[PDB]
Amino acid sequence: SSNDNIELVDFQNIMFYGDAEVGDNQQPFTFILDTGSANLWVPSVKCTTAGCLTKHLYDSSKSRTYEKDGTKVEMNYVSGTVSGFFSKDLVTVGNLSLPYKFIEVIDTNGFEPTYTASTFDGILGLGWKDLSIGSVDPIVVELKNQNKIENALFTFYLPVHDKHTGFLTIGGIEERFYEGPLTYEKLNHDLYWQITLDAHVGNISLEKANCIVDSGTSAITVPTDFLNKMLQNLDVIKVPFLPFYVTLCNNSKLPTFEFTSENGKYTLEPEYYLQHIEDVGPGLCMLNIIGLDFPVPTFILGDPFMRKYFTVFDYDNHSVGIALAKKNL
Ligand SMILES: CCCN(CCC)C(=O)c1cc(C(=O)N[C@@H](Cc2ccccc2)[C@@H](O)CNC(C)(C)c2ccccn2)cc(N2C=CC=CC2)c1
Repeated sequence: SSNDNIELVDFQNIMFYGDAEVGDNQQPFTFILDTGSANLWVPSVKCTTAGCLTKHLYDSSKSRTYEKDGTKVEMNYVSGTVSGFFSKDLVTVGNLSLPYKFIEVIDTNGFEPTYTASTFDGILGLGWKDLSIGSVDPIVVELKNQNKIENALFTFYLPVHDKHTGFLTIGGIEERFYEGPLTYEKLNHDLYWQITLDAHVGNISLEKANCIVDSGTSAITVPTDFLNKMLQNLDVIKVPFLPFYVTLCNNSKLPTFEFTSENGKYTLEPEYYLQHIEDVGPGLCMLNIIGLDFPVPTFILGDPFMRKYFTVFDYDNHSVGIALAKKNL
């Protein structure tokens, strides 16, 4: 009970959400807790789109601590786009709270149909300041600045479907979340939570690769040439003209990711990047791996990675701690 804990609810083993409150009356909202962006936004009661009809809305008039901003802002994600205006109000996360600058959202049409199809209301950013729109100091950083917490760090312990729940911890590291050694890796930039690791998949090896730890992505992305090289010759089959590959679950040819550094070694087994589809045959599965090319060769470590590894995000020390997550409690 020493640190701040936000319980994470698993969504069908593919996603996970975390709740937080806005306004001095604690208006509840379901958030995607995202280490891949650095902005917080909620749908407003002034929302004019159909999606907002199925979500929890933010009423500025009901909040004594609401401060009008009104600055128009248009958030562009990879998945879609939401638009609205800036507003300042009391943001409550767990047992902590602070006056914060967020985005009241009026238009969610650019975020459809993903928005309506999903159960979350908004997105909460957990990245660095330079990643944020409107130059907003990260919420944990500001929490340390206001001496609400001792250390400006937050840890992710992801849930497992029909097993145990998850936790986002602010203020410190809890021993119960991991077993084995906790190995830190320095950030190569104060932007994303990105670290440098050597990637190894069977014969394929890409050294000094840029790895981004992204909780807002439910897949592992890899350079396209890397993926192409690593898929042959596994008995995997490509969905017709869809960018997804499928195979039998008992496929022994399936390799293991090995991200190695001078500090530590982290691996990802087939059981972590395989999703289950049809129960026909002996288990049909989909590879949760996406080919993605950036100017700098980049691996994106999404939900699959973090579901294996308890992760620590340290603003003060500018680094990412990785430990094997404790199997049960
Ligand atoms: C509708 C969500 C889809 N979904 C679940 C499917 C049911 C995902 O797992 C998912 C979420 C996102 C996403 O927008 N992530 C952003 C945050 C976010 C999350 C959900 C919805 C909307 C926004 C950002 O945090 C992305 N993070 C960065 C910027 C690092 C990024 C950039 C490019 C590609 C992947 N990730 C991106 C992806 N992609 C994966 C491979 C190639 C392109 C995009 C997948």
